[PDB]
Amino acid sequence: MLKAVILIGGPQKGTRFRPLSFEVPKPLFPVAGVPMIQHHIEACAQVPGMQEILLIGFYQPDEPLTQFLEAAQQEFNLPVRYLQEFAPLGTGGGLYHFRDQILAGSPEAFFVLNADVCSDFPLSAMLEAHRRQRHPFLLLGTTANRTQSLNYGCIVENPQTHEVLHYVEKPSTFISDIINCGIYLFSPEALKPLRDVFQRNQQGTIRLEQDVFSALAGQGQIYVHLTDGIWSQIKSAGSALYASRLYLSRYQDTHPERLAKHTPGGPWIRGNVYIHPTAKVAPSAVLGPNVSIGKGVTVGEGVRLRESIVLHGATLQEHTCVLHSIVGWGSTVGRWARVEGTPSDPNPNDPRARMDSESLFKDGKLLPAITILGCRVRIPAEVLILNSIVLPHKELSRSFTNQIIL
Amino acid sequence: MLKAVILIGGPQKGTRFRPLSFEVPKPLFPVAGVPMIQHHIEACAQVPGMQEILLIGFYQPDEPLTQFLEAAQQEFNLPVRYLQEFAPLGTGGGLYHFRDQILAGSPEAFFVLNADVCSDFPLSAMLEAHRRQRHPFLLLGTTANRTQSLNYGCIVENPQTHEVLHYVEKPSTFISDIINCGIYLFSPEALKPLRDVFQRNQQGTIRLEQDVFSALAGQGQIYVHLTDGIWSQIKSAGSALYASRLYLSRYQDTHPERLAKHTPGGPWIRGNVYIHPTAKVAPSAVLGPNVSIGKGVTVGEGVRLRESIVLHGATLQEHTCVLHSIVGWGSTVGRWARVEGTPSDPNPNDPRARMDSESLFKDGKLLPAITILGCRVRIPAEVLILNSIVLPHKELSRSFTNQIIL
Amino acid sequence: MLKAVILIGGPQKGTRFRPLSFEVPKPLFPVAGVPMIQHHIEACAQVPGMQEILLIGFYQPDEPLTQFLEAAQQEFNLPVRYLQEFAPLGTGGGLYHFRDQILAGSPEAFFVLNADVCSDFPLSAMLEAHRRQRHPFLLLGTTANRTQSLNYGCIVENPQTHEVLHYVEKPSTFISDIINCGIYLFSPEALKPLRDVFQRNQQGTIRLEQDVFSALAGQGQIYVHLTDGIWSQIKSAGSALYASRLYLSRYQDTHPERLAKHTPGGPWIRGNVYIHPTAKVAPSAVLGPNVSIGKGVTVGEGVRLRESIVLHGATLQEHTCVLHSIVGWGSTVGRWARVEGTPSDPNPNDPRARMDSESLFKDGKLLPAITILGCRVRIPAEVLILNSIVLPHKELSRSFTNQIIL
Amino acid sequence: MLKAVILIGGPQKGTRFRPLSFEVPKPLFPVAGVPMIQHHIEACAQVPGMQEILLIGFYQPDEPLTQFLEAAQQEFNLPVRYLQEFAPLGTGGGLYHFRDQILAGSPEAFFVLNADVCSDFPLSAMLEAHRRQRHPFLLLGTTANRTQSLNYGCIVENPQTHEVLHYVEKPSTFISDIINCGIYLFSPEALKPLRDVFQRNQQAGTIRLEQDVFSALAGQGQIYVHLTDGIWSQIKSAGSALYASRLYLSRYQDTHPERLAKHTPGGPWIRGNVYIHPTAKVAPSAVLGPNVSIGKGVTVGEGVRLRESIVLHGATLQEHTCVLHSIVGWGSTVGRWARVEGTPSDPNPNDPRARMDSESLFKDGKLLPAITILGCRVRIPAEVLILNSIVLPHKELSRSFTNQIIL
Ligand SMILES: Nc1nc2c(ncn2[C@@H]2O[C@H](COP(=O)(O)OP(=O)(O)O[C@H]3O[C@H](CO)[C@@H](O)[C@H](O)[C@@H]3O)[C@@H](O)[C@H]2O)c(=O)[nH]1
Ligand SMILES: Nc1nc2c(ncn2[C@@H]2O[C@H](COP(=O)(O)OP(=O)(O)O[C@H]3O[C@H](CO)[C@@H](O)[C@H](O)[C@@H]3O)[C@@H](O)[C@H]2O)c(=O)[nH]1
Ligand SMILES: Nc1nc2c(ncn2[C@@H]2O[C@H](COP(=O)(O)OP(=O)(O)O[C@H]3O[C@H](CO)[C@@H](O)[C@H](O)[C@@H]3O)[C@@H](O)[C@H]2O)c(=O)[nH]1
Ligand SMILES: Nc1nc2c(ncn2[C@@H]2O[C@H](COP(=O)(O)OP(=O)(O)O[C@H]3O[C@H](CO)[C@@H](O)[C@H](O)[C@@H]3O)[C@@H](O)[C@H]2O)c(=O)[nH]1
Repeated sequence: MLKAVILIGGPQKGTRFRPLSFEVPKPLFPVAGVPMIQHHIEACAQVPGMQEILLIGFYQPDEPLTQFLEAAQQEFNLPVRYLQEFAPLGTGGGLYHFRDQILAGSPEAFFVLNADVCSDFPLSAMLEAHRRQRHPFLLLGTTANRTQSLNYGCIVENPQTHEVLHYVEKPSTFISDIINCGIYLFSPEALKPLRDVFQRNQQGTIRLEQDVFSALAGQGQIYVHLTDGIWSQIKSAGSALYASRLYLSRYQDTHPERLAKHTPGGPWIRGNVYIHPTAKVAPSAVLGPNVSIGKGVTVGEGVRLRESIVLHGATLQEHTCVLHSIVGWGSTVGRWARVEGTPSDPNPNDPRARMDSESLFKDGKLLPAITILGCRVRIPAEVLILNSIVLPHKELSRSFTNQIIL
Repeated sequence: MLKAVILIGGPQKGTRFRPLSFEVPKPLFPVAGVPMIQHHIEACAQVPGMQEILLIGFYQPDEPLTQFLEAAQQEFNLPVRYLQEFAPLGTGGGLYHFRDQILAGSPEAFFVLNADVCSDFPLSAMLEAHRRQRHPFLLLGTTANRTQSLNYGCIVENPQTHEVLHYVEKPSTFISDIINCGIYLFSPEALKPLRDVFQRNQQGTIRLEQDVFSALAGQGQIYVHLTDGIWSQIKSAGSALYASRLYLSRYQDTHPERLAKHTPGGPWIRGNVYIHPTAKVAPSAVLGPNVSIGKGVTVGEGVRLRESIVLHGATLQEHTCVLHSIVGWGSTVGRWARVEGTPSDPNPNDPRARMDSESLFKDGKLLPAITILGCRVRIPAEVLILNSIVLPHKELSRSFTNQIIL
Repeated sequence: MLKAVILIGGPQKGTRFRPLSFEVPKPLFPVAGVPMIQHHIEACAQVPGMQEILLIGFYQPDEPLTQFLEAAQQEFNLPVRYLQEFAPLGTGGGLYHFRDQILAGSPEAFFVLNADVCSDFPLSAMLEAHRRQRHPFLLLGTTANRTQSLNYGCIVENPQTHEVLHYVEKPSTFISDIINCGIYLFSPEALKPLRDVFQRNQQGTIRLEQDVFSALAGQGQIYVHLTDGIWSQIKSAGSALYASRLYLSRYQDTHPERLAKHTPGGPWIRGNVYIHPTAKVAPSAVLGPNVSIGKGVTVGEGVRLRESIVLHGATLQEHTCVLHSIVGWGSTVGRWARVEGTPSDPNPNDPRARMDSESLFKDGKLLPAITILGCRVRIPAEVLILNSIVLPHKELSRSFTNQIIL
Repeated sequence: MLKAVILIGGPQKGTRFRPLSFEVPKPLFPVAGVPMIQHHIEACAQVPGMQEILLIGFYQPDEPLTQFLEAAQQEFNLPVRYLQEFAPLGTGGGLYHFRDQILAGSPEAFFVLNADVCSDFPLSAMLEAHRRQRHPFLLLGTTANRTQSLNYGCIVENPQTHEVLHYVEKPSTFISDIINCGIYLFSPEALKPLRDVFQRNQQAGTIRLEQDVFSALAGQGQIYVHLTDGIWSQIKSAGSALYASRLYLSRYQDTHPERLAKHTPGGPWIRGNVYIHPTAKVAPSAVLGPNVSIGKGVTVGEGVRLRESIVLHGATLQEHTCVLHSIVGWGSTVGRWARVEGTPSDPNPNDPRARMDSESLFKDGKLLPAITILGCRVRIPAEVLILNSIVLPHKELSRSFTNQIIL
């Protein structure tokens, strides 16, 4: 018997992902058609013997969250429950504070998953290593580029014994090539170190990486497990496009019916394209690679979309070109209007990619990134939105280039 | 009998050059301690025979606005009402649509005041000139620079009879130096030409400057009353701060009990400083020139505040320096933290410089201006915020420079 | 060219519709599957030459209302605008205040409807009756029971010239059999008497029935039109069920595809039943007469529904019996539960029908009426709810009988 | 060092026997001028060595609750924290789930309080009688009527050793003459039996305190009683809220003699015990009867009679109104010559120990006459009578209603 704990953030952790997030929490953002935590829930429900799934966060319950829970319970034939912390307790304080709800039923091991990561989720292979070793902490890790590894948690391991010799969290200088994926496997004895940290804080927030993983490393408690599958973290609004591309390329092996076929009677389609069944697409339109269409989306007659997410309720009139952009809920694009962005993804393996910054401006000028359109944005006809971020419920009158429209 | 009509805007029409407040309406933004239209309401209540005050604008009636109306009605002992347009009808369209509510009671004349101007309001002088000549339109006029005049509406007049011979609205070329100040006096005959404009629109929305003033100019219907006192327009954040400086310097002649005295036992005050009675300022704090403190603000030990505006409920901890910045309500600044902005101001060599306002991006580069902190923004300890706009409900963790922090 | 003005109420008028008015506004409550003003809009759009439909009411434009406007414009190919009053101006004060928007384009005539009536809407026949006489006010009137006529406004008419000699609004004692149907037809200078009332109020709210109709009665200005078609008014929660019965019986003449077919595969159907296409009904279920089913409704095995409205999102489990009840949005009825009401139709021809007081209690006992279940009300298994009103977001544990659950 | 735990409820678990507060949460409803739990917090401030106050309950945190928390924190010089359960965990499950936050700082004993009781709060006397024997559970208990004790939880006590031998929760038959107050004193080891109950459930983690812990440990030397004679009623419905406001206003003359309004011949006429907020503007022709509370910003007109009422903040009574036995919600307006009346059931006058029972809305399928509730922003027109009636919020009336619930 195993269960899974998905750490979703609160409303403050979603402020980095703020322009898109006003309408819905960051874990309920539709990445490649389905919500972000739904990939985690589905990959946990595909594991044999999963009894329950608990979501630990400090979001207040509203209709999006509980509607998602009521949908996912009947979809995956599993109880999906939401435990709410009273305060922001850190990454590990929420795991320790709900220890009775986690250990209820006495599970043999429980997974712990960050909500922001888009990954392969090879939970079965981690389970087959964990049944071989039966050790308190198992960490999914992956190799990253030497300049990109400084932003993630670095793990120095011994290659023969698969054990964390050392752990440094977001180091200033180079430590190791392997990074922490943010997916862990916990034994039931793994709540015994966390408890000690709680006692040390009184003589009630526990950060899992900086307190548990750093001190426990090298003493035989923490073991690594390396995957070579796809991994990325969704920390910003423009990283959701790259994670959606990763999921749409992953979709061939898992869900071949989700990607749209070419359909020579219907709209021309190149690359991997997800189209929702409710979405009305004109047959004159062509959809380039890595494109997701939401439910109830009307796409006009002659429209080009490439590397773009069109959220649900949005409306694209005819003759428009949308490259590298996220069109929010109910947003309207007038005819002959181009909405462009420049490609930029975390891409830890790659050296060219600009690494994580909360800044967004280099020296008083906006960095080239993914164009975001918030909720209910009315773009007029024959107008260009290039490299630009538009706040919700804003109608534009002329063409904006490289600006944030407040 | 006279009433006065204040043209408060709508939410879309504000389109702030720097957003002084993301969550409160622009006409309720506290300039020099009291809300922006409370200056208009008070200067209108000083005029003899003022029966009523109307506010025309298409804001939806949120409880802050109605609560302000509750306060102002019993403060000035005048009925203050809010008439909401059904749609954005333009500057003069809302006057014509609500002609039955303004004309009821048969006023002798009625004022029309823009909500965004910060002025002397010499309404009695305009009333004396209007009682002398009884002409239908009276316009306040001010003298401006040759470069700065292209932003306002220029007025060419006959200098002897003080009648407008030509009017032009934001011209591309230089026309005249006198600018319209957004303060007018309307005789009851003056709703008759507006009606004429409405019929030409059928062959809804009437722009008062472009359709009434710029068409009837020279035909003996529009007269300009020149004036001398302080005038600025509250378009952006920096112009709001400069208007607050103008009102704090004006307070010496009218409300000497509003400015904080020197008070050697309490906190140090240089220059003109408004401190609310409910705000508790530590006696080691020193508040520089042109500083407004709101209700419930707890300015800590050792704080320096220069050229700032602190909204209600913000807390500043020990040893913090706040220069040229607007602090949103409920915001927390940690100890040794510095919030700085750049005062664009007005030229010191120009004879009549009117302090222009620029919309956030010079030529595709973000320009340095007043630092805006949103509502409930937590600035952490020992950190620097420089030339930044911080969106609400965001807790920072590192120093930011020349950035819009989403 | 004709126009049509529908006086939807405000939030003050929907209070007599409280259980169902907490979630949606009153004019958007679905009567016989479609919203209450959709019947008005479709019967006005079937009239040839109709240009525009205006809705006058002091509701705030919430996203349900604006979403209905956007949907109705593209459904009926007719522009539907919503003109919002600044204050509650009565039945005719809003018609006078928006006179320029109503008379825009010089329409030949414009209908005036009340949003709460449920009727045949024979606007074509009223137009043909209008075009011969060409009089300012054309009133629709029907025959009613002498007991029931004291609740509606009464019209004493001349049989020879079809003219209102006498009008009494809500009479104490009996005056005439004919009652006002709440549908009017207005000629262009019929707004000229209305203006006179405004001037008489200056020594501006205009009640249309008491100030205009009762004053102009007998002066040759008001004319009657007599109808035999179906008519009811929806003033209360239980009146919407009777109006749904009348509209489902009217559907056979106009929209025979909306009624559900008997269906060998489908649930046994007697009488008039509307089922939405998205709704899912088990084959063992049986839906009796006058039953409307909303979208997304899951009806379990062996359910019996008779004279009930099941709004959208509601789930009824197995073997449940529901009679004379209104099931709220997302309200859940557990298995074997019986939700029963007693029929209290308004029915102005019927002599023993109730007076439609808003009292709901006779002498401390709740009168038998329709069983309203609020929005998101969960009913447990094997629990009877008889003649009750359940407020929204409630969860019950035991059987209630003749009670308001607060 | 002590701390105190106040078990405020949640929205659903109340099931208010008369729906007094349609949008203000039940702990924050003002009883005798200040909020209902503030009387707890004030009393918990007077105990020496009191560190913290924890409010455990499953209301979502929003503006009225957190505004009250900030105001009470800066007023009483105490840290007041709100701990929120994820689900309704019941009376003892709240104390078990948040046990790390309760035991932090190692308190020597902690008080547990029901939030709906209006009481004397004799916390220091309980503390002395606890320190003499040092036992895990100490229960405040009072004497009650023989037929009225079936609503409360009854306690069978040994008179010599002051120990419970049998606790029954809301019994049908008669059990004992002593009832549980809802004020408890817990040892640090008092969380040790609670854990046992949690383990017994594993062979939503919800522990009812009174039915599991107290009815299991009874007669084993764990639970002891403390008998008091001071004032006690439980604020379950609206009528008991008026009676609790009366008890607190009569008790105010010892603790807070400055809160009751004086007779003040220059100001309004006052008989009985009246609380008047400083912001409230009352004309001098108004005469305010006994047991009347006035919230902040209330403008009471000329000639207004107010008897046995509670007027929440921002209400407006125009001239010549008469308001008896009713609760006027916040922001609501009553026009001139309008009479708003109710009927107070009270306690039996003959019975020697009679407490107010909070009857439900319906006696026998019919509405029983009780206190008149006006919701918030209710506009009562001029010259109209509301009698024994409940008006839902944001309603405008035009005629006189009697014995009705107006939706
Ligand atoms: N319950 C709870 N959950 C939280 C909290 N704070 C964050 N979470 C969730 O915890 C996960 C990570 O939290 P972060 O603090 O934002 O860490 P990070 O900057 O994203 O980096 C972590 O994950 C990376 C991979 O995504 C790792 O590479 C890195 O080492 C570290 O583990 C996210 O799902 C976040 O929503 C909290 O206070 N309480
Ligand atoms: N009711 C209503 N009011 C409006 C609307 N649009 C603007 N207002 C209000 O009308 C005032 C001026 O509107 P603008 O159209 O933005 O004028 P401007 O660019 O600011 O310049 C005007 O004022 C200057 C001084 O402030 C003048 O110098 C200039 O001539 C012009 O009149 C502002 O307070 C604005 O809030 C509207 O559609 N409806
Ligand atoms: N815009 C606006 N609409 C209003 C207002 N007040 C009422 N309405 C709308 O006006 C219509 C009737 O208003 P009532 O005042 O409640 O009249 P009534 O009790 O329904 O009786 C009227 O209608 C009956 C049939 O519906 C008639 O039988 C009767 O004669 C009378 O005309 C309803 O659609 C209501 O929503 C208002 O202040 N503003
Ligand atoms: N944290 C939390 N608190 C709760 C919960 N449910 C109720 N409370 C609070 O616990 C207190 C009592 O809970 P009840 O279950 O309603 O008990 P009761 O019917 O009022 O009777 C109790 O109190 C009486 C006197 O107040 C006692 O006579 C009786 O013995 C019993 O203890 C009230 O403050 C209630 O708000 C809950 O699920 N979680």
